[PDB]
Amino acid sequence: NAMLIIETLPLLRQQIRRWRQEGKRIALVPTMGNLHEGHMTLVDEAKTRADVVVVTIFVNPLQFERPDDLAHYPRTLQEDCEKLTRHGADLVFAPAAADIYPAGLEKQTYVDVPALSTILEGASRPGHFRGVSTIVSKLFNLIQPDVACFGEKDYQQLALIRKMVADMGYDINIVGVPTVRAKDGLALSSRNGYLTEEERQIAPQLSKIMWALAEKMALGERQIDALLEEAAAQLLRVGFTPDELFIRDAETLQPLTVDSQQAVILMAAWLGKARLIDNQLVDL
Amino acid sequence: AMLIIETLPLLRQQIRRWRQEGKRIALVPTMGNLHEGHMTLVDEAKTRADVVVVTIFVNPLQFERPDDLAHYPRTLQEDCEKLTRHGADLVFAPAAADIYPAGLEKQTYVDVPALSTILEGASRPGHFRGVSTIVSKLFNLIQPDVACFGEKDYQQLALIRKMVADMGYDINIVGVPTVRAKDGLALSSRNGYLTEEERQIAPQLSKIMWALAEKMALGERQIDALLEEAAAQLLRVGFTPDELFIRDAETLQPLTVDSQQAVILMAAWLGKARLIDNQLVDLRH
Ligand SMILES: Nc1ncnc2c1ncn2[C@@H]1O[C@H](COP(=O)(O)O)[C@@H](O)[C@H]1O
Ligand SMILES: Nc1ncnc2c1ncn2[C@@H]1O[C@H](COP(=O)(O)O)[C@@H](O)[C@H]1O
Ligand SMILES: [Cl-]
Repeated sequence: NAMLIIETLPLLRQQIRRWRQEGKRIALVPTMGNLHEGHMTLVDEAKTRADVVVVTIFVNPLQFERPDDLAHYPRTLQEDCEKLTRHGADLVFAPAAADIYPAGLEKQTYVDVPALSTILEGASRPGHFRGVSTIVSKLFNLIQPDVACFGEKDYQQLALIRKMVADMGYDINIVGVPTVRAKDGLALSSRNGYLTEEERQIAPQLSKIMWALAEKMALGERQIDALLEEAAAQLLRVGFTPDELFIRDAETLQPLTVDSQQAVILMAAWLGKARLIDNQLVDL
Repeated sequence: AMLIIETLPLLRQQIRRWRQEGKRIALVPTMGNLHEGHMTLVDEAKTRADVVVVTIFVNPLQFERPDDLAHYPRTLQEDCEKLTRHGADLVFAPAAADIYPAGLEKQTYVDVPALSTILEGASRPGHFRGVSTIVSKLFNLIQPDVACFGEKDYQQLALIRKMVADMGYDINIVGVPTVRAKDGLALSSRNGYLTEEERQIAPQLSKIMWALAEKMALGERQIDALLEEAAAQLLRVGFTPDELFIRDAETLQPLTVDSQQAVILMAAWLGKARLIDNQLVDLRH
């Protein structure tokens, strides 16, 4: 059937109740719009795991550290929906912030996931991950999905939502979707557009440096701090200004431990206007 | 026959079956040691859905006093036998280690900042965060159509309504009037904390609250003087009053010219028990 596009909470609730009463398995893909092929893979994955796929498009002011970053987030609903219909989404939910947070941001009920919200990317962005856990919890309550897809691309977010779901008793399968890459190896990102032509040809070096490290760990290498000193310099060498790098436990994002079962390598490096980032999971 | 479930996976199996059967579900959250007040919630819930789930869980996250948690009464077998006669369909009685497997330090929480820090939340810092967290988790686990709560915990009820409105829960929140002993004392699991002697003094809280309400019915509106007198009377009979309030019944803010109903919110220690009570007062004349 034709994809539905719903902007209001009452119309949403009507449709969600209908699907729930019919016993349809619901998948949810949360987004903030401005969609590219990475996001389409999320929708393709969701479609294989449920009867109906709900895609949200909502630029979430509770997760913006600077209120002005909202004013400059691209709004491209028509083009987002062209892509989503072609990938078989059943419903696009695109609400106004006034309808989602009618009582304002400061006194809005929130969900906080301790420790995971305030380390790493959370350290520099007070309140960011509270905004993420809050909206996602709200979307879970509104749409009542059996399955929800998130990109491995924003790995801390994925880990954050997995913990919230485990702690808060949500019966929802959280699916982490592998990053979509150019034939280069470069991970697809909205922000790849602000690189120059010459910079776009250096960009692949982030993934390649990252994967050299993964293969050492597969062979047994464990001296973590030195692996990372290496990579900050391999990268300096070839034209990046590295942000700090990490190798952490895949579940908690804490430093690795004799008991860690899976690691994540977390890369972040500057090239002109864009901060590029990549990551890779290593089995232990 | 009433079911009893302890484990989260078994609970989810049963909630799925009921939904497959097209059942509407009501939820009544409790911390056990059930009394006639709890039974009235259950009876109300049974009028509102096909099946009623009653939860029994002494929630450590809502106890800001370690002495209170340690001594809170646990009477699970007695609780289940009363619920069987009031036709509860399922009692969910989980272990803390299952609800909070890694303990509380790193447990994801839900906070309702509109209501969690004022009034009873000021007197009990940390408490309401525990309430919203466990209630949110129960809502996610059970996905009820209806949930019933006691007017006894008046601010708790408004806090849960606010959480539901803000977080997109498709759950009808129903309030149930307070049930009292024959002598007027509001029933409560913490009444067991009273000595035999103190139990005979305890009804004075309601008496004093109702004396205040009668003065308001006669037109008195000097709120701080009314509350000072009630505190003096509580002291006189052997209570130690906590902070007392009189607020707009709908918003819980201070009364204004627009207010049509007030709520008197009482709290007072008697021996080891911190008793609370409340009363709505119709301001219209
Ligand atoms: N290249 C990619 N591959 C897979 N998922 C992605 C990719 N880029 C973004 N996502 C996911 O899309 C969602 C919204 O991300 P963003 O585009 O950064 O707002 C998140 O779940 C991301 O992790
Ligand atoms: N005396 C009472 N009358 C009506 N409801 C009550 C009474 N005492 C407790 N409740 C309600 O029973 C539920 C569980 O209370 P508690 O077990 O004290 O956590 C809450 O919704 C309370 O507000
Ligand atoms: Cl309590």
